[PDB]
Amino acid sequence: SIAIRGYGLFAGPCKVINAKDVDFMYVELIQRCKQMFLTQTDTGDDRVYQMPSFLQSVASVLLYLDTVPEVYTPVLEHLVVMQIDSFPQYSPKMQLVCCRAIVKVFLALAAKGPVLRNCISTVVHQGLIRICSKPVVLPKGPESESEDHRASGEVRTGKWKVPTYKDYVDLFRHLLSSDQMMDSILADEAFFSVNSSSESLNHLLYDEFVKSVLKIVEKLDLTLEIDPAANLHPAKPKDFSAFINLVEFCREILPEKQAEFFEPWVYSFSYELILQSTRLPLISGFYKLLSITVRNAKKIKYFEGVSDPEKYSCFALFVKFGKEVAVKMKQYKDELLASCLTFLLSLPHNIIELDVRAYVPALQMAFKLGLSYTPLAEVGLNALEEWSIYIDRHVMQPYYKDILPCLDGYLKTNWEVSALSRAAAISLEEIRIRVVQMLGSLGGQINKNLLTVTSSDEMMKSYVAWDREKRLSFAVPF
Amino acid sequence: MRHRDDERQKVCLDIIYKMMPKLKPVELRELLNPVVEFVSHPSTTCREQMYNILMWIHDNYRDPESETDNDSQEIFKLAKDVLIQGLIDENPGLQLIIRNFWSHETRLPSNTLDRLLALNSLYSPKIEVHFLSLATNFLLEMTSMSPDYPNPMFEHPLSECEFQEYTIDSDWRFRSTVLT
Amino acid sequence: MSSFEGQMAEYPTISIDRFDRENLRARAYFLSHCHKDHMKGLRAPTLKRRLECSLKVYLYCSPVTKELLLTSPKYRFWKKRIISIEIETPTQISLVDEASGEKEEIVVTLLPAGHCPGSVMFLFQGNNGTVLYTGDFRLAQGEAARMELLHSGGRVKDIQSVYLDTTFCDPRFYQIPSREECLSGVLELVRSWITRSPYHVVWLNCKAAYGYEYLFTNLSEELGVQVHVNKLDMFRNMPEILHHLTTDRNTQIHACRHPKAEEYFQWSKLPCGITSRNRIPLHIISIKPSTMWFGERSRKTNVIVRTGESSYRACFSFHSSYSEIKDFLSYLCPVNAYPNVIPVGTTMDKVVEILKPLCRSSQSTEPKYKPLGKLKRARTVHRDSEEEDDYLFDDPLPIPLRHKVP
Amino acid sequence: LQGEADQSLLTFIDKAMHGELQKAILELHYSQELSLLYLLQDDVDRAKYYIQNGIQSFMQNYSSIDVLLHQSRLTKLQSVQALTEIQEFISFISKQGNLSSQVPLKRLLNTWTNRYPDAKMDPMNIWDDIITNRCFFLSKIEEKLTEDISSLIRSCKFSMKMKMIDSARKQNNFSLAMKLLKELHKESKTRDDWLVSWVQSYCRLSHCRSRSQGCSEQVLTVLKTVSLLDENNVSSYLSKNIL
Amino acid sequence: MQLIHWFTNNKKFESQDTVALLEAILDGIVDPVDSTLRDFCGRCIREFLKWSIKQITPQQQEKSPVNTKSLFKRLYSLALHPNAFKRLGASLAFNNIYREFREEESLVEQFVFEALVIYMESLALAHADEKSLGTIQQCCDAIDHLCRIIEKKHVSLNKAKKRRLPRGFPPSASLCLLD
Ligand SMILES: [Mg+2]
Ligand SMILES: [Mg+2]
Ligand SMILES: [Zn+2]
Repeated sequence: SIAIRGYGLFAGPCKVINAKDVDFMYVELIQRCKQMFLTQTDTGDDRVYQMPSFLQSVASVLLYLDTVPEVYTPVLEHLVVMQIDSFPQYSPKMQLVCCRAIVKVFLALAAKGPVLRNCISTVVHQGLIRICSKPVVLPKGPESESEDHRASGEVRTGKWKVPTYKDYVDLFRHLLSSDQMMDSILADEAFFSVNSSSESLNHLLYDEFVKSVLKIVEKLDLTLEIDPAANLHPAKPKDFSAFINLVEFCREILPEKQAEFFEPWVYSFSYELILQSTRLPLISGFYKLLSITVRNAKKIKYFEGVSDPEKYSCFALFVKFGKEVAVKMKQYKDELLASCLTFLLSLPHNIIELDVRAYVPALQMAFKLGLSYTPLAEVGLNALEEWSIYIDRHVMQPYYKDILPCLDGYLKTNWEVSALSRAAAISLEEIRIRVVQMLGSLGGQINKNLLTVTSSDEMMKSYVAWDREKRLSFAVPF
Repeated sequence: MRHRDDERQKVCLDIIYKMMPKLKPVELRELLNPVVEFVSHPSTTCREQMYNILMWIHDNYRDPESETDNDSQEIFKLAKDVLIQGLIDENPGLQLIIRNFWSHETRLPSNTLDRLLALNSLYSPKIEVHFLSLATNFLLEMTSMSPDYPNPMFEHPLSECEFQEYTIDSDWRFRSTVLT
Repeated sequence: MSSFEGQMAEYPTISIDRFDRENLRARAYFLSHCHKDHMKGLRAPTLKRRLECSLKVYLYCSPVTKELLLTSPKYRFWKKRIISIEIETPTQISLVDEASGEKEEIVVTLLPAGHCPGSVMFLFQGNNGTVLYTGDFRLAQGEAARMELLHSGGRVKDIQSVYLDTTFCDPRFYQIPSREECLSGVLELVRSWITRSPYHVVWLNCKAAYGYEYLFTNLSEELGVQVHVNKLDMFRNMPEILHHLTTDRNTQIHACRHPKAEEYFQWSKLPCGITSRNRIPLHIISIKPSTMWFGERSRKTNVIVRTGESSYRACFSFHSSYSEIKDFLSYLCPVNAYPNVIPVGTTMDKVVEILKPLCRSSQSTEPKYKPLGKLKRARTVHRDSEEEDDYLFDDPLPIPLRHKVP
Repeated sequence: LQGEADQSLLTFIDKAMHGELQKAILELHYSQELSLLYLLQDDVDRAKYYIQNGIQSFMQNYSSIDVLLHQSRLTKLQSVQALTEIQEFISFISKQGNLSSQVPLKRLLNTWTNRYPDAKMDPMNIWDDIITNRCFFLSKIEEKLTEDISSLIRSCKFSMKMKMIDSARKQNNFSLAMKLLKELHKESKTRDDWLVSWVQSYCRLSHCRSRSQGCSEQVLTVLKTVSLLDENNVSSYLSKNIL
Repeated sequence: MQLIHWFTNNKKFESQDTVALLEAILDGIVDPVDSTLRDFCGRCIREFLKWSIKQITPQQQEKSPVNTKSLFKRLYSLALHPNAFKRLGASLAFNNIYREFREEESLVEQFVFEALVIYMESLALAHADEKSLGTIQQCCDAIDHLCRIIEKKHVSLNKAKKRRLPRGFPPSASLCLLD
């Protein structure tokens, strides 16, 4: 690093740069990095803690020479991929150093030409593939890395647990928000301020992440092979795991930067997801991704004032897809039905205003399942609040008598003055508090539908006697 | 005794139980005032000694009219109250010991109606959540001492019975048709 | 290290593992074990001058601690002032004042710590409740429920305060392997190394003076070779340890120490001046049992790691890990708990907020009723001027009259 | 809450809350009243604590009422709007960004003027509670700030008062309607559109009242309306507003 | 199992207890959610038919198939229902009872053509369903079972006897395989 910085500071103003030695030092650094990190697959206790310096030096060298040897482009892309893979093995400050190194390499690659700008696309794609290849996060800890199943000769100190997708979310957030880091990079070396300073690196990386997600989605094989919903097995379980990890990573990454750059990707992403979902109606990750997309679209007011033609095409697409999902979801189960209800209740109010009768049973099922599954109750409460706030009152009026009675089950689960006078995932409590606040926010003309005569007639059925005469006479023998 | 120590409080209760048959009513009362504080003690071995002390007090202070000095009365009342509270003890063995103490013929009659009358005296505003269960158990435990108790409830098995055919299309048939 | 000020909050008249500044006025001294971080001020000139001017102040410790302490020539002035106490034997200590004839009795109980030769705990019982001082202890999970003297009739005793060892009280040292696993690994490695030629030797870079005698004794029993140490006269009254050590340098296993032993090993030379026997060079490998190095790993590691062609590291800790500390403190369930030492990475506040959820502080209370008096408006600013037409509206309702006086 | 000054209730609550028995029943059945009293004393934290306690108490009570007791469940449910509005005002007055501009105040006033009780199924006690609480909240809001915000608050109070009078007329509460109209007669003549609305409400009340009376009394009770209807001073306003 | 054994020895067409038990089992077999209860109710219908045949003499069963008629009429009512789960339950019941139904000559001669027509109509109604439900597969299995039953006993089905007239057939005094 000292030699590279000195060579820069000297040959910069002196104008003595000669490609016959810059390429020499470039090949030297690349071969050393390959023999140190790539081929040397052993106990590299210190190599990972010094790889960012190697990457920074390689970027500083690569920005100088103009004729980059094409044979050393793979070694580089795979090197950056493996450096991204080693991100969870860093301290909170070493993680920032790694992010700075990655941003520096990207800036050095986004200034030569398209033949090296494609390297950014392929390295982002391979890094996302590597991240999705990680094991799936189970609800509770795996039996291997459990509380008291430490195998003989196992030392659980430091970062002993296997990394998951949740460890690269900070790396990707730093990559998608690298603006002050770019300022620190450019202001360090004199040549960085001379070449093209791409301030739109965040938008570039966001577009590359979106297109890599699309490419991974259209590449997987989510086919199920062998009462009928029990003997169904995935053809390639690793593809299923990678798809789950990709859905979770998208949930974590996509709403970044207030979904500013997601606006042009709305229609294409939505169409691709809807196609993959209508070709595979038994996969819940597609519904999760569609829910994320619809929430990101609502965050940027994509469907506001629809009733460019692309916005209207997406609106008309979602209008039909919601009806299709509502019709076909009448035979799903816990995970699939939960994802379908989440998607149907994530839709904007503009689509719901067209036909509330088609989406009322979805909200009813969500409220009924929310007694055991809290997230469904939360989604239902959010959907009901949105509908009561934005949809016209005259349209929602005849549906409260069918929606609100479903909320009575949350309120049905000591002392009073007449006794003390003689004496002289969120919790379900939060759900009850939100239901009370929901009933209070709705006026007295609406919340009265929580107690309908039909609900009382239906609930009085559990209080009638089975038989109107006593049959089982048992004489207790004394 | 107030100090929290299982072995220390246990040997203190042992000393009290051994010195009790030679104590005066006022002394026994002022010494039992802190003894009844072991009803809410975590140790299942100190509560046993406390219940032994209380059962001795109950059995040796039965006289409500004779030996009336306004001290034996309060001692008997407190002992009876804590023995009644002992019917909901957390330990199943100690609770069984207490309920066998109460279920004796000397303290609860053997007649069904007499025991039903006497169960109202075993009530206290402390044991209200479990009073009905205790009363039902005390009433149903008298069924074991009955000749019909070990006999079968029905004479003939289904292998030699007649399948009753409700052929009469009476007013029941109209309701059965309306139902389904 | 020992961040303890050698002075309990309940019994300030006794100082433990610290005799530096305010402990010169104490009435009794206690010594957990014979580590240097727990012996500050024990050789001070002021303490030397105080000992020769008093007769009722003594130093209580384990018999093994007394043997290890009196061996050193610098601490031989304590020979007539040290009173050794057997473990698991409740004894009564008299805290008699020197100046005034005042006196105070306290009951102390020594409990084994499993750390180093002579390491014990201190369980005090007096007027201010029961306190426990576990100075540099080591307990596996599920062993706190096996201490007889910490139980009173099958249940844990009422402990007021616990001055526990928090050396590895941080999520970095989650589950340190038991010392038996490290022992087996080191035994296998040393066997596979020295079984080749009589010229293959194994160094044991042991930083602490005491605490690694377990490894030495078990390696000697499983290999028949005797470990080499600098001094062994300290174990002259301990036959089970003395017959496993040797001062001769003609042995394979070595555990000698030297301030510049690293460069010596780099030059293929043990800390002892010998580098080769019979002019045949020696092949040396270094095994350094430590724990702080393993607490900085970033991936899955093993008990026996190889950091070089002739270098190894072993996970051998004489301190309880984070999970073991949590289990111990949750089983004791004391009112208070004070950390004796703060980890290098962690700070005081984080250790305190880790230990606090384990203490017996399950007592909450509603906030005090804040009264509301002298309302913030004196005059009725919302009063009307009472001008009406009185004909568009019906007659006013007459004021009711109630003559009932109960 | 209506603006009077009497240390009777405050001293009573102070004396009662300092007792193990009285405090335990005051925090159980009158927690909303305690929250309102703390809001009167400019104590937002205690007020929020007591309104949360009141929400919990309502939940505990409603969860214990039998399902078949429909009227009791409805009576218990008729207070959720008041409780939630109190909690909403507590949350609104806590933040500082609402006192700078008037956009959040206008939003709150628009949410209040679109959230009314049922005009024919909610009794007049619920209406009285909600309207009094809203007026007290608007008074407390105006007390902190000092078309300005004061005129907006006055217009909102007048509109809510008129809506309550309409609801009282629709429920045959003619005496309460007259009592509420007499209190608004003075301030309705200050502006121009308020006078017309007040006269029209009074005429509607006199028309609704003149149905269960004799023919000799109907003429008497409706003769008071023609002089207000064919008045000539508001003819200028009537000639510019066709409604 | 013992309750099913005891409540299948009635003598009248619609016994209240037998009808109640059969309705409980048939409502458990059409449960859209639970599959274990559905399989257990299939086993229960199997035992029901078995002990309805086992507890009657062959000369009496030819005269009046009391429980078989009720079971088959309820299966026909469930097979023509617009709900897919009821048709699936009827198909599962037949796939569970086909091995016990074919061991009685008179039961076959009386019910085979009616069951075949009913399940053909059920397979036709199952056209608008999805392949993930399983109505098509179970209905095809039932139709194949009926086809094998017809093939094995085609010598007796070629005669013009008085059988149960299937759905959508003109009134006649006989029913053959040519029809
Ligand atoms: Mg130490
Ligand atoms: Mg130590
Ligand atoms: Zn040596």
